[PDB]
Amino acid sequence: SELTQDPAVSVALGQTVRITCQGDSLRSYYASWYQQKPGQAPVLVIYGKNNRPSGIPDRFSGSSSGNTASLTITGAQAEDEADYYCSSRDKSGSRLSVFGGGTKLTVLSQPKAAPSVTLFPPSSEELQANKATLVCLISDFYPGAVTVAWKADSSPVKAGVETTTPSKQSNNKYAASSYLSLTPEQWKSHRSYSCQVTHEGSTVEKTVAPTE
Amino acid sequence: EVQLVESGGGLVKPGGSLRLSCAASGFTFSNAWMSWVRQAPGKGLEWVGRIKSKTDGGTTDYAAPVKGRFTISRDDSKNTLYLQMNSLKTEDTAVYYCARTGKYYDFWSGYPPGEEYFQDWGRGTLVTVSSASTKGPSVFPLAPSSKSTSGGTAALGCLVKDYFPEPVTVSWNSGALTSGVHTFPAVLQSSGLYSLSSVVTVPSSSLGTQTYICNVNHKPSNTKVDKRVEPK
Amino acid sequence: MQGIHFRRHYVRHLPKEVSQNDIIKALASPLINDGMVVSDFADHVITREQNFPTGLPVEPVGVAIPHTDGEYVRQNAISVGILAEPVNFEDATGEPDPVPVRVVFMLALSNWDDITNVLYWIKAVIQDEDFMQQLLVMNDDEIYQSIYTRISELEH
Repeated sequence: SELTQDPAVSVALGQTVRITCQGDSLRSYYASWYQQKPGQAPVLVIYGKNNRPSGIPDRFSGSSSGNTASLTITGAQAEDEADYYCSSRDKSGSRLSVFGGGTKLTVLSQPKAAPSVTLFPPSSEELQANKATLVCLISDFYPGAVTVAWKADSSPVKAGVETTTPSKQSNNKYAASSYLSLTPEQWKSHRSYSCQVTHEGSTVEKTVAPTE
Repeated sequence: EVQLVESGGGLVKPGGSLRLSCAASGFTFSNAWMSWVRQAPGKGLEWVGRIKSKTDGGTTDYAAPVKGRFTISRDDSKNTLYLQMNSLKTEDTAVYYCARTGKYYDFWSGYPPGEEYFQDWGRGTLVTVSSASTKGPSVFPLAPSSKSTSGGTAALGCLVKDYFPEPVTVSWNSGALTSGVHTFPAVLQSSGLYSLSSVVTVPSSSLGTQTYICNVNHKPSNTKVDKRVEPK
Repeated sequence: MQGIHFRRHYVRHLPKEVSQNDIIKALASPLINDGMVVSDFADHVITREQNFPTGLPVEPVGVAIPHTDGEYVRQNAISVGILAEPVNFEDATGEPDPVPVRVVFMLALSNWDDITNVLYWIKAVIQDEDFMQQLLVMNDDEIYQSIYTRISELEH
């Protein structure tokens, strides 16, 4: 679209971070900023010429330069970790509005943790319904930059694999899940299946077998 | 104090019509501007349209992909906003939000007609445009065993498989079990249906005594499933 | 864009004993007489001047653009006033230093698109430096002439 943002930016807890929005119409109009937490509706943060609604911390502040707009958080807190969108006119002279691509702010807020991995073989009830699904649960890790791999015996598989992006749990750590869809014949014809999780150079592999 | 409630979202076949409503409370709805913004699942915000107050002429504006098809009309008499969607396409599948629009113009550095910001946002209503038909979920157990355990704590859950459309709400023991419960986001399988998981962390000692039931709710199909999860 | 109505008695010179409230009274008064604005229009103009000052530190003489929301305006209108002595208006951009003002442009616009356009054109007229010098000598009958000519061009 007209307004372009950085897809993802990470900052250390208690330090300053700048999110930038670039567009041609920004040379004529200001841009507002919206913060969206997971599973929540967006909320306004900065609008106009550094105007801030009531109830918004004073560490939030907006600026502008040429065809770019900026949102600056001075001393980032854990509560500021969310998605940020800029909004402004599409072109000069218009009465339409346009949002930016969005920016995922990652506030490295608490210490690193190795992921706990649990692999669920297909239930007997599911196999009796002519279906087979491996459910791999990854929980209690920080930061949330993992890669999931599956193995039929010792050979990898990516088809039939889908993995949810890591989300925060109640204890403010991260959790994710990955699924492998198989046929009941595929499940019975291999020695074992494995779920490999890689987190910061450290790999954890859980393995299930049909004869177990 | 300011509240905006959206309603009317559901599954619509491609080419069909759907009307959304927005109840406004906590301000002077007759003077405030009103906008519709949508967000496809896993995507960013996209501005749909905006209607002005009767003071400012009551003009309406629409984004390019919805102009002519979508129509915004307000009703100051009952403090309600409407979004009439016609000729719905797959691309219109999104959570639709209702937002109160503010006005701004800097005298020294502003260009008419100024800038429009969105102060208050409703919670959003989900609209799904798909030729695929509704389907209730299948709930399979994710039982723990003497290998799936992690010392004193054990992980058990349920696999809510093959349902359409979103969403599915999951509870445990009729809401009495919320400590250690985590419900993962849905995933889109090869059939085009949705699947998610709900796991609860549980002490391994109470795996032969206490019973565990996951409660699945899928309102778009009017289905509720209570699945018992036993070990082994 | 429904026309900016202008009359002769919408321009007057103010005495030397005027403060910020005295000005807003005298300038609004012809607008409420002709049904342009609500009865308590001076109240809503004074309220917005407390929250959003309109003092403009323009050269050589500062100016003020007192206005309010377009919700309290029936018909578009303008009222002008010239002051015998500089009267303090607070800066519009936020500097704590006030602004001496001798020319005041009360703007009474009815919808948002007209506020943005007229306010943008106002920024150009206050930069007409050779006009900001002759505004303080022209009397109430002639100030009409020059200032009304620039209203008849706005319909473009």
